[PDB]
Amino acid sequence: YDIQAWKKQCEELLNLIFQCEDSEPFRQPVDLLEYPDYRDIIDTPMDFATVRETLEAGNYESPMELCKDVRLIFSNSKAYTPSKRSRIYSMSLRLSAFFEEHISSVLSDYKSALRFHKR
Ligand SMILES: CN1Cc2ccccc2NC1=O
Repeated sequence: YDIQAWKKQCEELLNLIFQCEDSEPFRQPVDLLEYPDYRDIIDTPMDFATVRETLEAGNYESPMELCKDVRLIFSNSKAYTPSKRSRIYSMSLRLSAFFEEHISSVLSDYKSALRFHKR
């Protein structure tokens, strides 16, 4: 029932994401010189370095807020892809499946801890 445990669990999951080859396109903000129409399509850019910096600054209150920003990385990739068969988008689908498999217990434990605090 530790209300604070989610933070270190999210730091460890971000470390695993950075080691995976499938994160390479998503580690830093999308390069606008490479993709000059990116901001005509994508209203709110997001990347894993931004997520980690937000966490380490103490600017997430819950793992739900971190989970919203990570899902935005994947939805932006889907909106920018010319094909569902693209390389970068296919890396995004494997990395999304890995993320969802590991964040499920972080969310469940946090929400259980809050309910116990309010019992
Ligand atoms: C082919 N692309 C290009 C791309 C650039 C930046 C972010 C996401 C994507 N998605 C794609 O599938």
